[PDB]
Parts: sequence; C-alpha cells; structure tokens
Amino acid sequence: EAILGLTPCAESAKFQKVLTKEVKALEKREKLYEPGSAPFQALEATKAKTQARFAKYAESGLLCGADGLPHLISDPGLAVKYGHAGETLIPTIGFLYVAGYIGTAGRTYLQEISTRQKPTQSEIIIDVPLATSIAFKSWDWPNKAVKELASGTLLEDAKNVPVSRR
Amino acid sequence: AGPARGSTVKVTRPESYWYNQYGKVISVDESGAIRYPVVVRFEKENYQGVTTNNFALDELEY
Amino acid sequence: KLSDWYGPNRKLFLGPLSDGAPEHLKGELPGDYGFDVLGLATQPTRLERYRQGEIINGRWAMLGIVGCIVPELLARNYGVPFPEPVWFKTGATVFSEEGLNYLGNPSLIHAKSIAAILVTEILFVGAAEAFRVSGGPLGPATDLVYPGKAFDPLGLSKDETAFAELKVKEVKNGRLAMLGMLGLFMQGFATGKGPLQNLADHLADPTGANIITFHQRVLSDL
Amino acid sequence: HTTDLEDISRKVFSAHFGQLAIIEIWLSGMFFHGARFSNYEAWLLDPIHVKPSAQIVWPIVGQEILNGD
Amino acid sequence: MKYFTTYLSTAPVVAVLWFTLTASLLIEINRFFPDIL
Amino acid sequence: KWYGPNRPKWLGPLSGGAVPEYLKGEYAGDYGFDTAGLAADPKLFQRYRDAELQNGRWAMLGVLGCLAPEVLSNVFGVPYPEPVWFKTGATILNGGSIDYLANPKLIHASNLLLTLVLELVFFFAAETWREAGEGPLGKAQDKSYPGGVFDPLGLSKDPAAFAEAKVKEVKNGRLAMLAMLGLFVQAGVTGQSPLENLSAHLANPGVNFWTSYAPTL
Amino acid sequence: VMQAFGTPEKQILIEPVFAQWIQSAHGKNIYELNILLSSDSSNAFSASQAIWLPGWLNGINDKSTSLFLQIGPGDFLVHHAIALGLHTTTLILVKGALDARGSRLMPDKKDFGYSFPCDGPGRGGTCDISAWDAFYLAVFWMLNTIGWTTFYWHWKHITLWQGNVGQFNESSTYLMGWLRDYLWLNSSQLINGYNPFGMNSLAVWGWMFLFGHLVWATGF
Ligand code: CLA
Ligand SMILES: CC1=C(C#C/C(C)=C/C=C/C(C)=C/C=C/C=C(C)/C=C/C=C(C)/C=C/[C@@]23O[C@]2(C)C[C@@H](O)CC3(C)C)C(C)(C)C[C@H](O)C1
Repeated sequence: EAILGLTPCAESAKFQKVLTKEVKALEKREKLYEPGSAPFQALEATKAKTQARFAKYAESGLLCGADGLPHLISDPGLAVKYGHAGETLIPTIGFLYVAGYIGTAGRTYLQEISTRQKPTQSEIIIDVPLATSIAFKSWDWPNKAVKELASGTLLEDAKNVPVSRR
Repeated sequence: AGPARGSTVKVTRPESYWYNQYGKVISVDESGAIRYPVVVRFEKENYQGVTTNNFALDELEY
Repeated sequence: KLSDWYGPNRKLFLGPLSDGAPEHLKGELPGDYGFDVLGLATQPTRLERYRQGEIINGRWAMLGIVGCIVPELLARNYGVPFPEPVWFKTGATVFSEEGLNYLGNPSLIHAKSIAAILVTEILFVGAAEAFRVSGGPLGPATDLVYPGKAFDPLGLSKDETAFAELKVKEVKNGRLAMLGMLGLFMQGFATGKGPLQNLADHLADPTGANIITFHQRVLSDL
Repeated sequence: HTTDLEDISRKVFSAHFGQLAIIEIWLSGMFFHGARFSNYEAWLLDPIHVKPSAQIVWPIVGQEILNGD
Repeated sequence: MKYFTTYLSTAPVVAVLWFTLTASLLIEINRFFPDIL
Repeated sequence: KWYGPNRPKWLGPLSGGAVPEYLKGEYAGDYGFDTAGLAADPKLFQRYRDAELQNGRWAMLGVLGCLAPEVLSNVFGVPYPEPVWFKTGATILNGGSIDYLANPKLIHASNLLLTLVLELVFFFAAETWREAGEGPLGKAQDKSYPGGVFDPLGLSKDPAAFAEAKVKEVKNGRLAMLAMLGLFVQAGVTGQSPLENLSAHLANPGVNFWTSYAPTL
Repeated sequence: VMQAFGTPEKQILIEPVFAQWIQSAHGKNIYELNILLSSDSSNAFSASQAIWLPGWLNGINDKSTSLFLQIGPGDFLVHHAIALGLHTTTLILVKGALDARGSRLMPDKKDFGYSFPCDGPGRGGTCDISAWDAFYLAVFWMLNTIGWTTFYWHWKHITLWQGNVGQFNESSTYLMGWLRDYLWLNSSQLINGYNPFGMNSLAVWGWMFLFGHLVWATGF
C-alpha cells in the first residue's frame, strides 16, 4: 500500500532500473572471461545473489522512493497499520533484549567480585567460570530488573554517593 | 566521642575526595591541640594517589 | 590405581592445559574430569540429582543405541524381512496391515492397537520406575543407582577397586551412548536416512559426505 | 626494570631474535600467498599485460567486488 | 602448564577470544541469511 | 489435599524415597515433587512458588477465555468473525474491528498498537505494584496472597478454610496450566478448534487420536 | 560501504515521518496524509474567517518557494547530525557553567576565577580545567555544528535551484556524496579564478579561499 508518497518496490520501475544497472555491470565483467572458467562462476554467483536479493525486497512490502531504493517507516503506529513493523519496531525489541542482557551480565559480575579481597584483580583477570555462569543465568534479566526496581535495590541512596562541592 | 580504632566512619568534609564514602579508623590522637586527630584509611585512592587522611570529629559520621 | 580417575591427581578434561578443577567437583565421583563450565552443579542437592540423572539417561541411552542399530543391521547385512527397519519410521508400522512382527515373522507378536501397547507400558514401566525409587519386590532402595542384590547376579561388584573402575567404565560408556543417540536424532533430521546408510555414505566418499557437505547443501538451497 | 647492564644486554639480544622470527613469519606469508593465491605463473608468461595480484577476498557481505580483473 | 590458564583468563586474551567468536557468529549468520533490511 | 509430614504424595503409596528433604509440607500442593532440584535454594523456592501461582491463575482465566466465545457462538447464535482462539486477533488486522459480543457498538476497536500499548502501560503499573507488595489497592499480606480489595468476600478470614482453599487453588491452577499447554499443542498439530477436537474424540474414541497425526512425522 | 560495494538498495534510509506529518498539517499534499490544513473537512481548514489560507496553500505547494521544502532520508540524517552538534555544544558549555565554582579535581575553582591556565601537573594533571577552557572547547563544536547546518542549506538550495533535486536526494545519504557531489564538484570554478592562462573576477574569492586555508592551518 502506497503511503507517504512512496511506491511499493514490487511495482516500482526505478527499482527495476537499479537491478538492471547492477546486473549489466556484472555482464560487462563476464565478457572478459571464458564461459567455463572459475572467475565466470564467481560472477554468476554474484549475479544470482543480486537477483535473489531484489526479489526478496520485492516480496516484503518494502516501500521505494523516487530514487528507487527502499525506505523504512519508524513511527510505530504507521509501521503496525501498514505492515512495516519488521523494519524498525521488531529490531527495537530485539536490540533492547540483548542490550539488557549484556548490561545485566556485566552488572552482575561486578557486584559479585566487589565482595572479594582484592576486587580489582578480578577485573583484569576475568573469573571465567563465574563469568560463564553469569552469562547463561542472565537470559531472564527482566526478572532481576523489575525486582530491583520495585524493591528499591536498583539505586544507591544519595547519602552514599560521592559528589562535588555544590 | 572518638571512634574506636578499627571502626567505620563516613566523611562529611565537602572538599574531600572521600565525601559520602566510608573509611576505617586507624588512629585517634587524644591531645586537644591537634586540629585533625582521626586517621582514616580508604580503599579508593584519590587523584593524588594517597589512601589515608586526617579528619576532625565534626567531619565524620560514626 | 583408582588415582587417574579419583582424588586430586585425576586426569582432567583440558588435558595438559588443566591447572586444576572447580571446587564443587572434588573428584569423589566416577568420570569426574572437572567439566562443569556452565556451573550447573554449584548447588550440592542438584549435584546429587544430576549424578543420578546422568547415570539413568546413560543406561537408557545404551539400550536405546543398541536397539536403534540392530534391526537395521539385520535388515541390511543379514536380510531379515523388516517392513520399515529405520528406527524413526518404526512405530507407524503398528498402523500397517501386517502390524509389528518380531524379526519379520508374522506370527511372533502381531500387534495392531497402540492403546494396548501404551497402557501396558504405562503400567509396567510405571511400576518398575516407582520400585526403582521407593523400593519393591526385588529389594530395598538403599542405593538409588547401584542396588546390587538381584541386579548383580555375577557378583562383579565385590572387589572394591574393581567396582570403582567399573563405575567409571559405566559412566564413560553411558556418555558415549548419549552422544551416539544425539547423533541419531540430528542425522535423522539432517539426512532423512537411517544411521547405517549414513555410515555407508561416509565410508563410500568420506570427504564428500559429512556434516560440512551437509551445511554446504543447506547453503546451496539458501 | 633493572640497573644491571648485563641483564639489559641479555633482554635486548633475546628480543632481537623475536623480531627476526616475526619478520620471518611475514616473509613466509608473502611467499605462501604468492604460491597459493596469486597469478604469478600467469604473470610470468605476460609481464606487460597481466597485473600482479596475491590477495583474494572471501565472498561475504558484498566484499567480493574487491576481487578485480 | 600450571598458570597458563590464568594467562588466558587475562583481559586482552579474553577480549580477543570473545570478539573473535562473536564476530565469527555474525559472519556465519550473514553467510546463511544475507541481506536483512 | 493436606499439609504436614503424612500428606498425599506424587508417587502415592510408593513414595518413600521420592520426596526431597526441603519439601517438608509447609506450602499448598506439596506432593514432594521436585526431581530436578530446582527448589533446593529457599529464595529460589519462594520465587518459583510465586511464579507457579502467577502462571496458574493466568492459565485459569486463559482457558476460560479461549473456550467461552466458541461456546457462545456454538450454543447461542452470537455471530463472531473467527471465534476460534488462535484465529481471534487477526480480526483487528486489515480494516476489521473487534466488537464485544459481536456488537459493533461495544468496543469497536481497530487500532492494534493502541490496544497493545495501553495493555503494556496498565500492566507496567499493576505488575510493579504486585512485585513491590504495596500500591493504590493497599499493602499485601503475602506477595502471592494479597487479600484486602482482592478478597472482598472475606473468605481468607477463617484460617483452616484458607489453608484448604490454597490447595484447591494450586490444584485447579496446575490443571489449567496443562489444559493451556494442551490447547497450544492441539492447535499446532491438528489445526482445528479444541471443541472440534473434543467432538472428534467423542464421536469416535478410536483412530481420532494423537496417533492419527503421529504417523505423519 | 553499501554504495562502495555496489549495492545501494541495502542502505538504511529512514523516512522522516514526524516532520512529514507536521508538513502535512501545515498544508503540503505531497505526502498524501490529509490532516488539519491538508484535509478539506477539518475544523482548522474550514474556519470561515481564516482568509490567509488560499495565499498560504498556494505558497506551500509551490516547488519554487522554499516554504516547507520536501524532505526525505537525507534530511533525516543531517537533522540528527545537527541534533548531535546542538547537544554536544550544550554539554561542553553546561559542564563549563555548572563545574565553574568547583569540581572534585579542584574544589576551590571559584578562588582562581573564570580564566586561568591550569592547576599544574599534580593530581594527575589539570590542563584546560577552567570554565574559560570549556568555552574554548565549545567554540570548535559550535563552528562544526553551524558548518553542518550551512552545508545542508546550501546543497539543498543549489540542487533545488538548478532543478536536479535528485542529486541531493540520492547523494546525501552517504558521506562520499557530500565530499564528491558537493565539495569537490562545486569547487571547480573557484579554483580556476586565476590559472596559468589568465584570471576572472573569481580571482579574489580564489585568493581568499587559500588565505582561509592558511589562517586555519596557522591556528593549529
Ligand atoms: C557493566 C557494564 C556497564 C553497564 C551496565 C553500564 C551502564 C551505563 N553506562 Mg557505562 N560504561 C561502561 C560499562 C557499563 N556501563 C564501560 C566499560 C565504559 C567505558 C567505555 C562505560 C563508559 C560510559 C560512558 C562514557 C557513559 C556510560 C553511560 C552508561 C549509562 C547509560 C547507558 C549507556 O550510555 O551505555 C553506553 C555504554 C558504553 C558506551 C560502554 C559499553 C559497555 C559495554 C558494551 C558493556 C560492558 C562490557 C563489560 C566488559 C562486560 C563484562 C561482563 C562479563 C565479565 C560478565 C548506563 C548506566 C552513559 C551515562 O552516563 O548515562 C547517564 C555515558 O556517558 N558508560
Ligand atoms: C514442577 C517441576 C517440573 C515441572 C513442570 C511442568 C509440568 C510445568 C508446566 C507448565 C505449564 C504447562 C504452564 C502453562 C501456562 C500457561 C499460561 C500462563 C497461559 C495463559 C493464557 C492466557 C492468559 C491467555 C489466553 C489467550 O491469549 C490467548 C492464548 C489467545 C486469545 O485469543 C485469548 C486469550 C486472551 C484468552 C519439572 C521441570 C518437570 C521437574 C521439576 O523438578 C519440578
């Protein structure tokens, strides 16, 4: 469905122009080699991939501009109403899960070693068992996050936080 | 009163690196002429690279 | 001596590189190479339950792998008339017309109803498992994994040291068999052929039939 | 580290051997890339027209375009 | 080997190893499932 | 049904060695079942207890909500567009609306993302109050068993009846969880409604089984 | 890297839908969004005593005027660059003003004043610790940020006025486009202002162009 003045890539002539332009370049390169030789095969693999890629973009409801290149929709309302949520909105959730995981693993390891005798030695020599255990137990990180938040164990109190003369 | 040797204090001197942080008491001087009798040791070194400092009683929370 | 497999001088999984073992794996268990990278056995209750678990899954795997191999072995290298000799296809053969006939021979069992097989399995194996845990007709449940009265007729577990070496031999044969089984599952998914067909294709063209070739084929079908 | 000039000399001499080892790996690499991923035997027939090449790129993420003619 | 694993546990070795695996994984995904936009 | 040291257990009469030590019959639904040792840590056991009750109560409302609009369409003539549970949802897609009791003057909802966002926001509030154990609706008596506004009939006032009813709740919860897992797998395998699945096994006890779908794998 | 590998279809080209919505509300009908002044049936449009509206709508839907230029992915990227510059300039200046009286590295900064060199190599070293130094640092960021805004304004107009708005739409999504189709291309006449053949009236701007290069470099 054409929105925001954009055409769907599946029914855009400029899209086809682009595909033609890439495939023609590859043909020109192929002229130099012999139809059985291994460079030839490489250029054929390249061309195959190329045509496949354009076909994929065509059956994905991507939206082309005047340049004939696909454009992404980032307002979540527009994305969900017109079937474009896979462009930005799903990746959002995907990034925020993995970033929360990495944070949780890092915070966890740091809070664990902080109770050791020399905690700074465990920062330059990683406790690898401890780190692997933390990395694999941290797949359900919102458990820990919402617990820490609602309980109050997420934030240090202001009285315990070093601060300047203000 | 003084803190006990080995006790934990919180610095309340605003110009100090260790403000709002906790240190161990190592020594208290008992003379009244001394202006900063309590010696405190901290885990985190300051920008100078030292880890100890003298304090008065009115700059500690014990 | 039982020292290459027990105590602080045991052989560990990283070989020469090994500079010690985790603390929860003390070397008081058979097959302790100090391998607990994900630290699943850091609690002692879990380490007990997973010890039993490992041995039971192992034993069942050893019976499984043998059961999964041999009716293919007869049907190929001996010529026993099995309808569907491949283990993952067997089981639909109770919904055939000739049924489940032991060794091909149509008078040997001739099962047709899955309801009877299921109900007898639930009863029989339900009993046998509940006895295993709580104790039953064949003795008390003093040891949960090594009973040894009725279940050691040849008196093999009497010589202490030999018992402690055989213990390690059990676990290690059990581990091999669990990897073998896992291999049967994945090769089943990958190839859609039977295990000994796979072994035949490997033996025909070793380079051009393996898991690398398989991944290539996947990649060629995009 | 030390004040002893003997200990320093020893470290220097031994570090020098390590530098020669890394140089030798680097040369061996150049000869290997020349034997296995080059057009040296083609270039030897036609030095004027064939352009020397001894680094191939793997096809991934579109980088194969760097494998020129 | 008696302290070799502790050397492998140090930060730049663990970093090189972790990035190499993480990179390798992303390369292999981008071999199998290319051109995700 | 009970507590204590001589309660019903999960292997029945043959449940001598089948009980771990940490399950001492203090909490509802202790049949001494924990073969993977998950509850050996007692903080983890408190967590899991809350989780088992959250999954259960949600599973109960779920199974009632997956069946009710199908029943209303079947029994009464309520004209739901796609009344099956795994087909509801798609009604709000395209240009279609969601009308409660198939009446287009009732909710008439057409904006999927506005629906979802309202749900997450409402839940972010209510779940944060749940986890804290204090909120607008009051302070909880127990994390899993809040009481107050949540118990308007005062059925938790009697101690023994409360102790029984905890065992009723956890057992209905477990059943409902197995029901819901049933619904999911049935839809995944048979591709038909769960009332059609029941009708098919009521009409014919025989072949109409999981062992009509098993041969195809 | 997508342009370099010959695959422009794999660029990330986010539409600026929130700015296109605002433009739609003002009366531009190129985005087919039909709201407020771009809907005929709205209260805002049909406000009886509006009367500025016919003039306004004529203006806003005329390509020649710069009254709400059309925008796309190239516009999205540069607006985020400008945002980066505004925030980063603000951060340097706000830190300057809020750490003016003191910090942890120097708790008595107010006693030295606005401008002083440093507090010596002690405490790890203290170059550029005064509030004046924050200002000095912020001026580079401010020149960079107005640089980015004027380069965008210029290239966007130069392409609109020549007619080839495609040039800006295509090239502005990657940095070699700015370098090649803006800086490199539009410097051709300037650097020919005086040549071995002769000189034209662009010779003063030619010379002032190299003079600027020299004065900038002398500052380093
Ligand atoms: C446990 C690791 C960890 C966690 C949870 C955080 C969390 C945060 N950082 Mg910090 N930071 C970290 C490490 C961490 N950081 C490190 C290692 C550096 C040095 C490069 C920084 C440098 C830094 C700066 C300069 C800023 C932040 C800021 C922030 C805050 C906002 C989010 C952000 O800006 O991300 C950005 C994160 C980075 C730029 C650093 C990348 C962190 C890596 C990818 C993850 C940790 C790596 C670690 C080695 C993992 C080992 C774990 C293993 C042994 C189990 C947030 C509180 C910002 C802030 O103050 O917000 C108000 C801010 O300006 N961080
Ligand atoms: C205890 C124990 C063990 C165990 C265990 C077991 C058996 C665990 C099993 C857990 C299980 C099986 C838990 C399912 C929950 C399902 C829920 C929450 C359903 C909600 C459903 C809801 C809220 C929503 C329904 C709908 O949205 C749907 C779907 C579609 C819509 O149209 C309609 C509505 C909105 C109504 C081990 C591991 C075996 C050993 C260990 O040692 C001890």
